[PDB]
Amino acid sequence: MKTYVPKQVEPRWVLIDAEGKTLGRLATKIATLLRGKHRPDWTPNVAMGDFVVVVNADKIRVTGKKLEQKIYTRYSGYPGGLKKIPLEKMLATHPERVLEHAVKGMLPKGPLGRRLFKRLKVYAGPDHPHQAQRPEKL
Amino acid sequence: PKGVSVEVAPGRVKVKGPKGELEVPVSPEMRVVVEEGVVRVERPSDERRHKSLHGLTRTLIANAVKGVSEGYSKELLIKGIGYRARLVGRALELTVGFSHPVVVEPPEGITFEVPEPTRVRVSGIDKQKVGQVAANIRAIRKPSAYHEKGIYYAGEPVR
Amino acid sequence: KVRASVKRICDKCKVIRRHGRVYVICENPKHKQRQ
Amino acid sequence: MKGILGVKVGMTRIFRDDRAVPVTVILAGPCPVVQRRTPEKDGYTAVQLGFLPQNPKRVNRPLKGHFAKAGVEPVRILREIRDFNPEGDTVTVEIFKPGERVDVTGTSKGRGFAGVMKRWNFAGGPDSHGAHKIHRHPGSIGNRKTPGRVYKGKKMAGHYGAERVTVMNLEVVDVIPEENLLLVKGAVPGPNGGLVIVRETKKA
RNA sequence: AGGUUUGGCACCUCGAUGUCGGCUCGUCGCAUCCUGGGGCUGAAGAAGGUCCCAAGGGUUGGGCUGUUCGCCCAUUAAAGCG
RNA sequence: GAAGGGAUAACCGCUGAAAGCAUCUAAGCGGGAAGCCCGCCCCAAGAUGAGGCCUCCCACGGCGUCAAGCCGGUAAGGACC
Repeated sequence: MKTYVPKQVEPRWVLIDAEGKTLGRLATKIATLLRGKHRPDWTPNVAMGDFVVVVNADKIRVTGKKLEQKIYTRYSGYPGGLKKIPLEKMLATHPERVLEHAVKGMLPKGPLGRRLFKRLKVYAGPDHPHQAQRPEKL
Repeated sequence: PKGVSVEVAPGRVKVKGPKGELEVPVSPEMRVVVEEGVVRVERPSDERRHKSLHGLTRTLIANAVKGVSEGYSKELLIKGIGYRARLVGRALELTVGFSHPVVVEPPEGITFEVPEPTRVRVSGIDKQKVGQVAANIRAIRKPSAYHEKGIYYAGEPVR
Repeated sequence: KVRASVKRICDKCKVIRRHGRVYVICENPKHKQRQ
Repeated sequence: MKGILGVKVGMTRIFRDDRAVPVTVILAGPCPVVQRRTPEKDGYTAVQLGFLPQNPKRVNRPLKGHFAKAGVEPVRILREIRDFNPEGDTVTVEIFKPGERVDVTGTSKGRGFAGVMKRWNFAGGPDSHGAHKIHRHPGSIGNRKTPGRVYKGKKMAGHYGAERVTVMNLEVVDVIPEENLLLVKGAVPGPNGGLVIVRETKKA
């Protein structure tokens, strides 16, 4: 008989930004990071993983054209309208989300993935006025 | 083109001359600069993509040249009743049937010349400035109202 | 100003293909079409 | 955006040349400005005016008298004026010259639990012929299986009244800086003796 | 192509899914009846004809019939179809 | 009801190859709708991402394994009636 359990770790954050990347192609890696999928002391039920921080938001490439080609229905008020929003908008009118959303649909659906999304901390920087230990990853 | 000063950068070109310097942004491809007592342009593949993107610049730059080397022109016409214009400084106010005379804003870098009440020309260094200023004009009056009325270029009308 | 099986009324009726619509037309507004 | 708290007081009419005008008498009063909020500070950029004078120290902890105007905090409370910022020392009233257009705001009279067709001027139902119990009634409210529910907005009987109302472009007739008053075009929400806040039209 | 007509089939429901029409309350579609744009014209002008964008908002009151529908009366920017 | 900003549909164009000519298009750029986005009005921080500002009230008195999981009075204020 065996067992393989980890005690109370210590959230080892990460500061990051590759605005030269394609969100998604990036987001994944971020998500992968979020939940401790890289750190070999796994426990899908625990909630241990990097406290990922992304700076210098946007500036993100995005392959082919999403000049209103990428729509964000996401919003369905309730009476008769399902308000749609193209990329351009979010970029101009407060971006960040752009990447945020990309991360949500990569993190699991439970109160955990919900909790994990609480880790991610993206800003439209550069500048992450919120850290005491940014371990910028490459 | 002795009066020309062809400056080269990554994917843009600053052409200086007796008239002025202009930005001719182009593709980061070719690294085509100034080879000899003149300017040249090359290409990589033979892809309909490049050929098309190529030559396009061959002309492009070539205009920054001729542009500084005294590039103006843009003539117009009229015909009819109160179809004429009185140059108000750097801009004009041509009237044409409209119950309210038209004051055409004076564009920067572009000069408006009123030779007469009839004929008229737009002077300036560019194209995107001049041609775009073909709209600023012809857009006032049409053509084929079984002719006469309206302003024209220098070309010829059709019954 | 059209929709199908065209051979180009007159040569003037040059096929003007822009944006996405394939609208060929001559100088003549009678020889004008739009797919 | 010229602020100025005030109170509806009633209304009558006056004349001009030879035509009668419906005027509602607002009573704005000197408004001891008691606060500002620069973008460096709070972020908006407004003015915390004050109203009803007298107040037997019922000010307790929020004495906020760190502004001379204090004059005994006007219990008629304070309410900003989004983008206003005059010479901080009582907003006069002579702020408005005749012929100007304001955008009065007040509280609609509380009509309680209003019934549809009063709350929505609904049709109701034959007072004869057909049935007799569904007279005032909203009739149907949906469809069948699909969608199988009531829309998230259907109008229904409900609390109607006592709310934030904003009538616009009211022409400012006369202005009695003397007894401190203000006249306009009747259409001003709320019962007499109401917290009304006069602004400046947005016709321009 | 669409699933608005008329039909075909007989898969759920016969220990029950009340079935025309009106009223009330509507909400959605565009294949647009008005009102916004635009290209053609065998478009001089004023009218029109046709096709293309485009539903934000409109889309009347009566006579006759249980009528839906229609036909009339009187209007209308229009008196849209589903 | 709107003014006015911005971005577009059809469509109208400037420059311009590929294709020595020519084209609104491919790289580029302008104007274009009762429509779209922002403006006007109203709700709104249960926006657990629980915001901001202004002014107040101020110390453990005593109990294990020590931050209460336990009480005994408060303060500013708050309810009761």
